[PDB]
Amino acid sequence: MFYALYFEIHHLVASAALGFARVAPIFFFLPFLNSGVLSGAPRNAIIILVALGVWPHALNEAPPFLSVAMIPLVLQEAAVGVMLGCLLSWPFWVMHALGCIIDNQRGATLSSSIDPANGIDTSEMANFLNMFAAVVYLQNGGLVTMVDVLNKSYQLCDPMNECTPSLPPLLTFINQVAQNALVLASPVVLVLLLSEVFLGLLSRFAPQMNAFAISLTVKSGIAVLIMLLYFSPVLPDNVLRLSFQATGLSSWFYERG
Amino acid sequence: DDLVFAGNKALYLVLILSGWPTIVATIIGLLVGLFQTVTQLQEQTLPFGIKLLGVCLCLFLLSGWYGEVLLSYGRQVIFLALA
Amino acid sequence: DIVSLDDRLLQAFSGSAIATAVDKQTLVTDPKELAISQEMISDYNLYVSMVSTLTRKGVGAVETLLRS
Amino acid sequence: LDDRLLQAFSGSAIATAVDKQTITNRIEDPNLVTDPKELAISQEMISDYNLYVSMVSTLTRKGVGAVETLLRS
Amino acid sequence: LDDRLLQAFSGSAIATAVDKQTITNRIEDPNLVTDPKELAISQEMISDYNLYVSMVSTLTRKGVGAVETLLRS
Amino acid sequence: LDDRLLQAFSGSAIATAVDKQTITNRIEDPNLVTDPKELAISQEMISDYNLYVSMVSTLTRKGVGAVETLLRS
Amino acid sequence: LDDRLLQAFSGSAIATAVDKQTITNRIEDPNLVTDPKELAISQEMISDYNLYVSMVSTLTRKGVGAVETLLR
Amino acid sequence: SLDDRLLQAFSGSAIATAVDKQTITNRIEDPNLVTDPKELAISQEMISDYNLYVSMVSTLTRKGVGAVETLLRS
Amino acid sequence: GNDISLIALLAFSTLLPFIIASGTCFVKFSIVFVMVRNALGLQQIPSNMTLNGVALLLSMFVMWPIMHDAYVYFEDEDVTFNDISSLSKHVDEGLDGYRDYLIKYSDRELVQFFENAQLKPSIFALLPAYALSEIKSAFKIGFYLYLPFVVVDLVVSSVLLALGMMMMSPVTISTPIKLVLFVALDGWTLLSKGLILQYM
Amino acid sequence: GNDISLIALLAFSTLLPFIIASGTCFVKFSIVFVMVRNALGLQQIPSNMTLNGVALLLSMFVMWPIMHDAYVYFEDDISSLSKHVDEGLDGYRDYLIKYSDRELVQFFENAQIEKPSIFALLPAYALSEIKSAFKIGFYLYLPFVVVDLVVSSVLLALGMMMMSPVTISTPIKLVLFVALDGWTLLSKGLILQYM
Amino acid sequence: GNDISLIALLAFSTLLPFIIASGTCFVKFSIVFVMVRNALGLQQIPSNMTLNGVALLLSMFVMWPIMHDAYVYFEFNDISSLSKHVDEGLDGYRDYLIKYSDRELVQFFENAPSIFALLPAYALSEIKSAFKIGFYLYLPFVVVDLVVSSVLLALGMMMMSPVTISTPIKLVLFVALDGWTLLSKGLILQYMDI
Amino acid sequence: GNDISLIALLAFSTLLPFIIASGTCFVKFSIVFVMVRNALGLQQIPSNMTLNGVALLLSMFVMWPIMHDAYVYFFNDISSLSKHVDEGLDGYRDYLIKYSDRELVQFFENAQLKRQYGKPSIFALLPAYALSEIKSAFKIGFYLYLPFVVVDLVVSSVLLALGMMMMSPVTISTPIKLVLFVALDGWTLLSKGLILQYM
Amino acid sequence: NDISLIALLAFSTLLPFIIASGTCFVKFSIVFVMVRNALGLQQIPSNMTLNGVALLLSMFVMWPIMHDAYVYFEDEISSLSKHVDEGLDGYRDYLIKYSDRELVQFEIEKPSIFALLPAYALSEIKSAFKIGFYLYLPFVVVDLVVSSVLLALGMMMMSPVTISTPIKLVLFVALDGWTLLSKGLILQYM
Repeated sequence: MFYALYFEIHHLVASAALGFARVAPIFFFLPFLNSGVLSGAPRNAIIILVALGVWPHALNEAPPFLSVAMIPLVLQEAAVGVMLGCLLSWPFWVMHALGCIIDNQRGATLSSSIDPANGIDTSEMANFLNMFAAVVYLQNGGLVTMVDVLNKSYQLCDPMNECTPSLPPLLTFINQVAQNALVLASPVVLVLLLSEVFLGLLSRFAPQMNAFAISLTVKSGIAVLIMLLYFSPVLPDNVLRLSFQATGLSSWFYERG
Repeated sequence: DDLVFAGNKALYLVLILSGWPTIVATIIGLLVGLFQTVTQLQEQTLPFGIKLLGVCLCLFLLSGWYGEVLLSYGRQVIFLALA
Repeated sequence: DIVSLDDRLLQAFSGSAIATAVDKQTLVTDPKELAISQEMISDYNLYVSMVSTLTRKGVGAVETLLRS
Repeated sequence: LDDRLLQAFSGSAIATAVDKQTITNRIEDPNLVTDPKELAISQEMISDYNLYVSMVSTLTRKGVGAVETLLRS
Repeated sequence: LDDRLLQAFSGSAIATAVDKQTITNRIEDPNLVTDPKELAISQEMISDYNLYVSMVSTLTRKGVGAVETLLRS
Repeated sequence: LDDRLLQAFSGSAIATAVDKQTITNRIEDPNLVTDPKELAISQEMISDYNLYVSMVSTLTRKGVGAVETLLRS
Repeated sequence: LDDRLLQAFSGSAIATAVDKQTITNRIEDPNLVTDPKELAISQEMISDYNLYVSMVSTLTRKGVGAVETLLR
Repeated sequence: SLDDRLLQAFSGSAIATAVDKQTITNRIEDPNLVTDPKELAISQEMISDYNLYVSMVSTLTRKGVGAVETLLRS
Repeated sequence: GNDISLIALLAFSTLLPFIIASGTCFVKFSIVFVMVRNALGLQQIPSNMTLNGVALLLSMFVMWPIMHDAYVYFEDEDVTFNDISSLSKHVDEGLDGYRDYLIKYSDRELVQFFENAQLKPSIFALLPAYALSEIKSAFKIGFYLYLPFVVVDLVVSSVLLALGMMMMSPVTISTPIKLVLFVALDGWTLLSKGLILQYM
Repeated sequence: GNDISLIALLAFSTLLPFIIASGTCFVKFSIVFVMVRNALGLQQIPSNMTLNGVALLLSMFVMWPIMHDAYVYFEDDISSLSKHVDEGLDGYRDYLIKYSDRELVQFFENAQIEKPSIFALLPAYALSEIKSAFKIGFYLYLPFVVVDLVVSSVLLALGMMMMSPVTISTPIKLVLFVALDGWTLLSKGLILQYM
Repeated sequence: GNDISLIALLAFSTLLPFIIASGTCFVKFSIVFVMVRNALGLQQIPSNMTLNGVALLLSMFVMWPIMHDAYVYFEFNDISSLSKHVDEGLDGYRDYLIKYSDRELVQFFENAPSIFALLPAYALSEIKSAFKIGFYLYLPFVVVDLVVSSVLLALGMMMMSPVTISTPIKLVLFVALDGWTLLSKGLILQYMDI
Repeated sequence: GNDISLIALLAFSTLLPFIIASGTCFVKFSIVFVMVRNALGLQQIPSNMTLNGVALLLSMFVMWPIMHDAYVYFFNDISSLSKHVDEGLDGYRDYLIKYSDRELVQFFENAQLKRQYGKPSIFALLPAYALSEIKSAFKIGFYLYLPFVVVDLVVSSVLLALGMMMMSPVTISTPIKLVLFVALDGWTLLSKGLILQYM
Repeated sequence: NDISLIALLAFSTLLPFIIASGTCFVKFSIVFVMVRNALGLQQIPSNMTLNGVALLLSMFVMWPIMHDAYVYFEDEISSLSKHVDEGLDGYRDYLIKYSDRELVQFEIEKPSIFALLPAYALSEIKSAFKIGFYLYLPFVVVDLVVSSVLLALGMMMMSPVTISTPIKLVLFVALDGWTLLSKGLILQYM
């Protein structure tokens, strides 16, 4: 069969297409893969190398979706990629928002947010802690886990079984991210309120002593001293507690939806 | 490891360099507040005028040392990244 | 009537037919079968060329709605 | 496995070289050039070499042209 | 508007279906393939079909082109 | 690097210039133009030159094309 | 100016249509397509038409592209 | 200098090409030149050399403006 | 296949991000979230990428069944046509799947006015007649969620004046209380359920 | 068709997004919606894709009668063609004259009964529509500036001089505008100017 | 018609959008309109699609007389005569650049008049003038921002931000002056010499 | 050489620039320079046409020994030819394996065996390399960012000391970043350090 | 010569990337953008203008090198190599004036051009940041002065950029920064 090899190349590029639909939404969400870091001639090749690595079937034979209407199929795959994108970023999104709380409680967000920004345009603590949490996750070899959930997703779920997110857990997602960040930051907020109350009552005893500025000068020290004392114990949370794992695919997703 | 160590020092340096200017700014604030309660005057430009001199002055005297701290840390981290 | 106008007016590629062709495959045969191969050679080169684009459009449309 | 490309290419290359030389040797014999029977058999031999090499050339040009526009963006 | 756009789509979707078939039936029927007058006329129909579809493609791309820069700015 | 490239360039430039002239001189000598024995070589010499320059100007374009594609975009 | 644009366009369109027709009439007349000297005149007319319309298309489109560029 | 190199190059080359085709047209309109191998042999050389000259100058001018688009549009 | 049936595929996927921005419920969900964030004081918490993400996913549940139904309708091979007008009406019969959804939420008096201005129902009148109602519905639904946070600010500010503690700034104190009160009560779940239930 | 007729049609269909952004009412429609958002003080809601989406639709209802009436005319010596072409624009030229400032037209006509010229009308129209949008926006701010000052009087009457009001007037600004059915009034009214 | 004359005619049509960006007054008009937007404190409206459009149309009136004088002219058979003939055409434009550029810059560029020396000297001359106009446009509004702030401190409103109420005042003032009618006129009068 | 050697050489030259982008150090160098630009905040300048310029030049010194060794390197049976050609590529496999993280190669090998049945080849070896250089490139980016964070947080704190809560630090901290970079050896430190990892 | 023609065509095609690194255009294009940023302008002037003017100036200083190579017979075995290299000298002599020996290694000497190009590029970029740093100082003081005056008046919630922008413009057109910068840069090479 002379033409046989000619067709076995077109089946690769057609399967390779549907990999891009689910992996590219992931490369957008992670802080080390987004176009701000990786762009240009490598971006479009590297993504396609990953798509072919995790693909679950024999790569030389005909693609099973050939008979299905593409547009309803494409818009389904992109949502599954966007869903996984949120789950993998969770450890970073927690550490980032943790920063934004500290910058407000310490320093400034403009009282009326007419500017609206204050601090740096992504206030510098929330950009610093975001970067820091990412570098440690790679060093623990987490990168191998990110690729692992992709291959499994293709085995528990595949496009011709119309995989679909579970609605019941998706409705709770936003509280989990908020709750995780709120608890971790708590040790640094409470002392700030207590210190403002300490000065507040003093302006009963020395009334024209200015309440505001003497607290505003001070807070930017108390926030840093107390963070340094807890900088070490924050690392263990990123590695084990918040990292997503392939075991979760059993409950977040269900097929034939 | 070489990451948590390098990360700790970044927060440590902030407290060190900004410490003296924030401290001196704090003390000067309280003094004007105490002097006001001693009398019936009430003015808000007074604390700013007194603090402005102190904040600029301490930085000026310290400017020579800041470069020593930063130029050593910059070389230290570059070696870890490429060693 | 001029021609049998029917639902064949409402699709771009006849995927059910093309699938029928690619199961026919497990030297040349000339010129009769060499002519028929011209269809199956081209129809598959064009189908792939569309699929490569609809995904780029569809991903990019998701990214447009998230940027804002 | 994509190492199949090495097997297909290696087989075709050798098979081609043999036919190029055979056509040449069929012209160096004093009677493979001068007997109608042996001339007519060289015409069937020389047609096929032309069509085969051109088919591979044009099919491979398309196949690469598919991978080009997949990756480029 | 829409009731007018539906009319434009359907009118063209049918004219191309009929025109494309007319070319095919002129090329399989022998008395129409081998006569210079009928060859001369088929040369016209082929080119006119090619131009018509090329023009619709261009003008449609421009329609969904002007919408891009105005909406997305 | 570069000094090694200058050598590869210089060699090819001269080797071509000698071949161009070597062919021309076979058309002026009357014992070569009018003898089939000497003509049969000229047809090969004139063919081998064509293929060499045609190949060298194709690959070197594709090399250049691979630099633009990394840098331009 | 719009007053001049209508003039520049109008002259262009009419002058071109007249030329297209002239060639067609030279092909149907049997005394011309059969005469070698009349063919030589026709060959020039065919070429001249091609090069004129091509120049208008190019220069017009580069004039539009200069406007597009400055607005984005 | 630099401002005048374009006038010298443009003007100097225009006169050299204009006269060359003119000396070709009239070479194909002389009973002695169109019907003699010694005259046809030279005309085969002449007509090709003109063809290459315009092709090179045209190409390089386009690359000149192409670099100016590249460095300015990007 | 049919070339004009091909051009429509490429045009549609080029317009898709602008259609979702008006002719889809994505408009209402995303808006309500940004206003609730805005009222909580802290800004970019959750990050914008959270909000526009969930709103995009939750909306697909409502629209994706409609899209799927539109294509499956055209796939029936048993239909036949005999005239240009017969085709136009057959195509229109497909869009009724989507039209019926827009007709539910769009207000009658807007559509009727545009259907008259259109001269000298139609979807081009139902797109702008729908977009304006989904916007408006969000400013109502949100206004009721500002009431409790206003109460919290007034209470603490009054408490501060009972302690006789002048020119403290009543924002450091109240910002964290709003989050704890809202986050400890899983507000984001109750909010998300209340949205889907209107359309599901 | 005709060879030189294609070139004219293709160039025009390229420049559509600029002509609509400068010479058509889309200029007026697009601004007014953004001023309403800022009068309320909203930063991101609704998205620019939403508002620009509407201005581009409402404008089509107004302009379509012009393009349809124009197409039928073109479907239906040098001196004859130019005069024939101009009558097709008269349907459009009239529209610009109705709104464009009467004196600017003369001022630009002198820089280039006389029937006005489109090249004089375009800049006179663009600048005249902008002014009308800024004018409308001004009226839309006054009802909220009263709200903002009134709230401050309450906080000061309770002495809460560092209870910055903006949290309290933001929801009032919304109740007022939806109780005014603003989005409906603006959409009905803004179109009636062109009927 | 000649091939080399045509090549030079095609190439100039490639470089048009650059010469009009540096060598023509379009730079003053584009800058001035964006500064107006910034003075009002508006951030997306009107679009750069509109401002870059209107500024382009107005600038067309000023340049058209210069291009037509080259249009009505051929823009003869010897290098010296051909140079003089071609050079004499550009001279209609040389008289423009030299009227709006500073002698001291050209002189420095003449030593590394020539056209290449005139182009960069002209660009810097138009740009600095634009900032000289913009400065004057801020003065009538900045006084408004200070006046609003000044009165609120009399009321004791320590921290009612101004912008919620000062922004409309800026609009009425600009509209009451008919600003666009004054600016668009004065800009052309600098060049049309009417 | 044969007729089929042209199309194999020609076909390779068509796909050449995609390999250089995905299986060569040029991917590492590209990210490092963009990471610096972000730390300074100068996302307009320098142009990518500049940074991508220096990066391809430096990569030349590293890869050249592998290409020269190959063309100088370049039969009775298919087994003789096929196994001879493969022996040429082995000169390149050694490079990828030396720089790819061991854990990833082992993962992509496993993933390939499961589909087929239920030393690494180029197909499975190539993606492991790209991910590995990116990971390491991101680590380098961090240490270069780390010294400038101090300047931002310190300048921001000092402004609040005076109560200038309305001032925007970026306008002030930008020159401080440049001063530090100029006082260090800057790009000369990185370019040397990067090459020494492969030389 | 045919092979000499390929080396001429491939040169013209790679020409725009060389200017982007191996020529002084690199230094000139950055400095002007930093000026705009220091003034606080973000939309105007468009990059189309600055990248235009910056390129013109960079040719005046480069023209003497092009002409010498053009009038020299650069090209149409060992004698041929020495003939070509003797032409490239006109550019090697230029780069070595700016490339630092400590990096070119990665006074009579003959270093390869492939080593000077990357060494040269980084050297000009480092020099660009130096000029940018200095130009920020005269305006940064302006922003701080206005802020301090407002706080004397207690207007702690007015954003000073509403009023600092015109002052920055006035001071720049008082020095004619464009003349000093464009004048001085030429003198650094001539």
